[PDB]
Amino acid sequence: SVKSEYAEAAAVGQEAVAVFNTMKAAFQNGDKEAVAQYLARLASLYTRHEELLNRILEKARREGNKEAVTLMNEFTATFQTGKSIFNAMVAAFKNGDDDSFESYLQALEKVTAKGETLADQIAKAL
Ligand SMILES: O=C1CNc2ccc(C(F)(F)F)cc2N1
Repeated sequence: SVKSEYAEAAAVGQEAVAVFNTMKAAFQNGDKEAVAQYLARLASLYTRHEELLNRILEKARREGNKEAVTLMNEFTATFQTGKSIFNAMVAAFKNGDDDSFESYLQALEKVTAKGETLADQIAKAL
């Protein structure tokens, strides 16, 4: 069902949170080779999460679940803010700019926190 598809999507989201927290630790420690691999893994996970969220949104639209669609539209908007900040972070890493990186890392933590509140509401709406 769409609800089981959302539980899959949530798990992928949690995998990215885990990898993000490991990547932060490696950045603080100065292990740039590790950070590079974690960023590549995060890009894959976020791509996968987005593909699942889009399928869920489209299914809720086809099902006429207006409340779920409202909440999912808000969430995919928040997701795009994440994506933009993540790209900026990846660029800052490529450029060697640790100041921007640290900033963007903090910014992504805020996006994720707000996203999870919406994420919790979507679960109850589907
Ligand atoms: O592509 C990305 C990159 N990072 C990210 C962090 C938080 C969120 C979230 F807040 F959960 F919506 C989404 C993303 N998507």
